Amino acid sequence: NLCPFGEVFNATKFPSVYAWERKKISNCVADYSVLYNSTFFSTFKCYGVSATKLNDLCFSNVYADSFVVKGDDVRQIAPGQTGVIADYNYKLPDDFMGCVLAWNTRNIDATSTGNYNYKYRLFRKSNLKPFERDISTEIYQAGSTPCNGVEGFNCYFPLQSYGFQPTNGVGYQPYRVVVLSFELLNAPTVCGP
Amino acid sequence: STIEEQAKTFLDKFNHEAEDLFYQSSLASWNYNTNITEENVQNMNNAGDKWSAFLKEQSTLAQMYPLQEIQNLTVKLQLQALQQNGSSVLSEDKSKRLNTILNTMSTIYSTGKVCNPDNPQECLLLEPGLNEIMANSLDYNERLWAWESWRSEVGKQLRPLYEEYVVLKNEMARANHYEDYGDYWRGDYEVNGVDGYDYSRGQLIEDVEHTFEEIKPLYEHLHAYVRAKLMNAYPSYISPIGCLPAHLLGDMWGRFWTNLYSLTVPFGQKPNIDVTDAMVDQAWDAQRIFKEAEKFFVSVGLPNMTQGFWENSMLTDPGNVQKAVCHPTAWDLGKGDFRILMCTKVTMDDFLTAHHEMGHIQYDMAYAAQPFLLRNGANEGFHEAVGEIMSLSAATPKHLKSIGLLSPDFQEDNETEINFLLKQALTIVGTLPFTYMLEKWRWMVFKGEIPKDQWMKKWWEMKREIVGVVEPVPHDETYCDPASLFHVSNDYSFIRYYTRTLYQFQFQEALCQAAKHEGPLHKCDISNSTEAGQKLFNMLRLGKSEPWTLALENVVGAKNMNVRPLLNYFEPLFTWLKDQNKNSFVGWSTDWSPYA
Ligand SMILES: *[C@@H]1O[C@H](CO)[C@@H](O[C@@H]2O[C@H](CO)[C@@H](O[C@@H]3O[C@H](CO)[C@@H](O)[C@H](O)[C@@H]3O)[C@H](O)[C@H]2NC(C)=O)[C@H](O)[C@H]1NC(C)=O
Ligand SMILES: *[C@@H]1O[C@H](CO)[C@@H](O[C@@H]2O[C@H](CO)[C@@H](O[C@@H]3O[C@H](CO)[C@@H](O)[C@H](O)[C@@H]3O)[C@H](O)[C@H]2NC(C)=O)[C@H](O)[C@H]1NC(C)=O
Ligand SMILES: *[C@@H]1O[C@H](CO)[C@@H](O[C@@H]2O[C@H](CO)[C@@H](O[C@@H]3O[C@H](CO)[C@@H](O)[C@H](O)[C@@H]3O)[C@H](O)[C@H]2NC(C)=O)[C@H](O)[C@H]1NC(C)=O
Ligand SMILES: *[C@@H]1O[C@H](CO)[C@@H](O[C@@H]2O[C@H](CO)[C@@H](O)[C@H](O)[C@H]2NC(C)=O)[C@H](O)[C@H]1NC(C)=O
Ligand SMILES: *[C@@H]1O[C@H](CO)[C@@H](O[C@@H]2O[C@H](CO)[C@@H](O)[C@H](O)[C@H]2NC(C)=O)[C@H](O)[C@H]1NC(C)=O
Ligand SMILES: *[C@@H]1O[C@H](CO)[C@@H](O)[C@H](O)[C@H]1NC(C)=O
Ligand SMILES: [Cl-]
Ligand SMILES: [Zn+2]
Repeated sequence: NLCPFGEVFNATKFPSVYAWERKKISNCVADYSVLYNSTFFSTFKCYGVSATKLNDLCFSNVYADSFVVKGDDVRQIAPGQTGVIADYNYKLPDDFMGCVLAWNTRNIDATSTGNYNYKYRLFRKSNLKPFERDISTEIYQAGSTPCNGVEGFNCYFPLQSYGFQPTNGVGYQPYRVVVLSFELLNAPTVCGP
Repeated sequence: STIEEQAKTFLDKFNHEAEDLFYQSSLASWNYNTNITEENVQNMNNAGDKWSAFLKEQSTLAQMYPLQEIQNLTVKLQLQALQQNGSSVLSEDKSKRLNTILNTMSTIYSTGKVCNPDNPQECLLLEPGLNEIMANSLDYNERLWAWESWRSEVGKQLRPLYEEYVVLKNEMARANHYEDYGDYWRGDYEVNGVDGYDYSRGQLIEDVEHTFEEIKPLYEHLHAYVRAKLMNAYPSYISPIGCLPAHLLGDMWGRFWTNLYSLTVPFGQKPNIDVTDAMVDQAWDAQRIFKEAEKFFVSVGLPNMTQGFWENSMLTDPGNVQKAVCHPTAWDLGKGDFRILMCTKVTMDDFLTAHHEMGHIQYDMAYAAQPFLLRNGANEGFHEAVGEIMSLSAATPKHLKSIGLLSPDFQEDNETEINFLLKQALTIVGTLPFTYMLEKWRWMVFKGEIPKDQWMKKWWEMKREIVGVVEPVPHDETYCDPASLFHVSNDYSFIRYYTRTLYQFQFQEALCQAAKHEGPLHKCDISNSTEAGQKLFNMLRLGKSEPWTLALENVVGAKNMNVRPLLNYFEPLFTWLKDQNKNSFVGWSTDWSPYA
């Protein structure tokens, strides 16, 4: 009973970073060669453990987070970054043990008219704790005047959409991102020869 | 929350909202400029109006943050840039009328035709007919006809429009807390807040005049030499002590004396370094030209052009089915989109201008990480200065030989050097009195120092006295000869060319010292110099975040513009002219005219 990593990787629709989606992976064999014998990915960076010697390791379970970010913001999907994405959308712990993978998806996530579905959070009081997730669409109050749900002066809608078009530079083109985290308990499940 | 923090969050929201709107406007205007149709012009105007409405909304919004309470210089700069009321301080009818007269002047300039009296079926507009005449004709009467027809036709139409233009622009500038429109234009160079790097709007006038004084002798000697050489070309038409007739200078105005080289070449016995025939015989195309420019820029430590650039740029004339605008332009659309629009021909001039425009593009790529309102040159001269140092390095015979377009056995005499320097001077130093005099006249008109009933009187007095150029026929106040130039009739400042000309030689000296160059500066090719590349990138990446004085100091070591780089570049030609003019008059009387 093999783990369907294809369900999150070859998925048709990907979520916005502000609403990044987490999929749990419990007891199953997990072939990682299906990932590492491939030049499809643009980054493919691992932390806390060898990137290829994962096959002979067993984990209690594996979490697959997925989202889509602008090319220049992929740099922020790493422990200890401090950009807008890292601070308000998806933060990784300093003791993160996993791998971030990203691949350019201009052909499918950019249209000539402009794809404004993928969004990100621009304003928030306090940063996110590691692996936290915020879907609130409440009007961000900047000044001292209360906003009362209406957008206006010093009252900004907290979400902003990426404008993905095929003529955008590589830094502004959409990349799909999967973060594979590995959990460790004193419990038994995910080996995968 | 603090006022500074509120302004910071407002600026974050503005940058992220404005990137997309500016990108849409750029896409629409690009679709127009590469494919002139009615659908495209309407889409361009729609996107531009959307962008302007967003900008005015953001201006009225940013005016609600009290500038005085900001302690952060960068956010202060961005806030001021957004708070500029601009044209909005005009009433509705006056703003409509101002836009109307601007478009009307642009239209009559770009569309005016003059017809031959001898053959009334032949009529020419400025480009390409009248310019072809002013560039290649050796006939005094034909050149005089072209010059006078252009002025008495388009400038006479432009005169009243330009008077109304002056009064409306002065209303705007005064309402925006400026002295006049000239003060507004000089505001581009202002730095206010940084101790040791400040710069007022009158300091520009002081510096420009102080440096033109030092430029005066070299220009005087070049003028004397060209005057004698033209006397050989138009016998009995030119006094050996008078100003040069305005219609014999090589183009419609005398802005560049480039087309006098055939009549002024020091050593016509030497072959000219025109590599056009070599390019044609090696089957070069625009692809190859821009690839070679890209290799040049990579050779100094700068990045390639983007695949988006190579996929989206238009580097050749699309033909008869698809008509486009062919003025060479370097487009920074935003969102990492960089393009070049150029109807490239296989010529040495287009090779050098491709280097220039790709230098523009490299500047834009280098300051892309800056916030939106800071993605711009340090001042109005920096982009052209960078492009020009690129083109100088590409124009050097060492580079031309290394690229293989010039024969390896081309002997560099002490006469080929004077030929090259004289041809360089006809363009670079020939244009400086022209630029300074035009902007001085414009400044004085905006300041209200030249009454309307002597606009042309003072214009030609200044022409004679400063530039050493005299009109071939007298002009009353019906004419508006300054507006017969594109920049004047299209509301573009002009001192940028003077300032960029000085900046470019400052930069050339600095980067060639970085490249450990040893010979005369004009023989310097900064190719293969990662040190010079790094020294230039350290300035390019700043954009408009730091003051232009600090940006200039970062590369050249000086807080202000300097003329000794230019004078040292032209020193050998200077001594050669001083020798060549030993038995010639240097200077000019302002009173002699080709008419009596
Ligand atoms: C998403 O779908 C693609 C294809 O639609 C999957 O890639 C495919 O992976 C298989 C197995 O990894 C490749 O088959 C062959 O496997 C044998 C095993 O011995 C190997 O020797 C061959 O060299 C080859 O790899 C198949 O070629 C490959 N296809 C493509 C187009 O890459 C991908 O695995 C799917 N994603 C996930 C997460 O499963
Ligand atoms: C005026 O306000 C601006 C804020 O817009 C200040 O610039 C900002 O300074 C912070 C902290 O120095 C920068 O954050 C840094 O981000 C990098 C990204 O890799 C990170 O590695 C650092 O650890 C740090 O977190 C921020 O980028 C920067 N913003 C810009 C646009 O440059 C500026 O310092 C203020 N001026 C004065 C004089 O204080
Ligand atoms: C400095 O930049 C110049 C500008 O391109 C470089 O010069 C040229 O480099 C190419 C390849 O590196 C040389 O091509 C070779 O030419 C020889 C001689 O004809 C030919 O037999 C070979 O088959 C090959 O095509 C070219 O000669 C050379 N030109 C000169 C004048 O040197 C140069 O490589 C750069 N120097 C650096 C980076 O150190
Ligand atoms: C030049 O512009 C036109 C429209 O201004 C582009 O589109 C053409 O016209 C309509 C517009 O939707 C289409 O139905 C046509 O099929 C388009 N082509 C032609 C030949 O008319 C046109 O594509 C643009 N040219 C290029 C090369 O992109
Ligand atoms: C700039 O682009 C060129 C090519 O466009 C790069 O040259 C590479 O050169 C060799 C063979 O010519 C190979 O490594 C590659 O095939 C070439 N690249 C490509 C994309 O084909 C050059 O390395 C690039 N330099 C920089 C700094 O980006
Ligand atoms: C801009 O114009 C408004 C009037 O509509 C005025 O109140 C405001 O002070 C002006 N801004 C500046 C900087 O003068
Ligand atoms: Cl004139
Ligand atoms: Zn230009």
